[PDB]
Amino acid sequence: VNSFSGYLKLTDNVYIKNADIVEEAKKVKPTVVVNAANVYLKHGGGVAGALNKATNNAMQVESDDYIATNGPLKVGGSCVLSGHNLAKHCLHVVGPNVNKGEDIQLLKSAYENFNQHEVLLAPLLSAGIFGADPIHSLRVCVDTVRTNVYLAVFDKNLYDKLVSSFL
Repeated sequence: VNSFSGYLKLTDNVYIKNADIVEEAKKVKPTVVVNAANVYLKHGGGVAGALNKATNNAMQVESDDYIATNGPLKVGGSCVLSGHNLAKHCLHVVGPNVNKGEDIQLLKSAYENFNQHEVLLAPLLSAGIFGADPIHSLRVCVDTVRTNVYLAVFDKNLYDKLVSSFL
């Protein structure tokens, strides 16, 4: 049993809800929240900008020190950092950004990072300002992630479309 409430069950392991991932993290304090990161961990906008704002910029401070030490992530890669006031840990995952011309096949590699964590609160990778089709992102998620993933979809319209169209 876990703390996640109000989710629709899509599969054995994948759950979805219309929710603001920031407000959901603040309520649940999950072990892992996933950030929709870029390779530079520059948390300017989208999910990353919202998560970072909710930490009062402490996520960005920690991320800048990580990059200074380790250099940029790979597209499809991840790192584990603090979850600050939102979660125990934040898994920063880099999905391909279609608005930069990155290979959408890298979306499966991105979701494979989730399999290193038994339970996660996450957004749909490469959705929103990363430019991918969220219906495709949900299909890759279901077909790739084997651990228990609770997906937060900010937009009610999109949430209803993802559910209605789910095979």
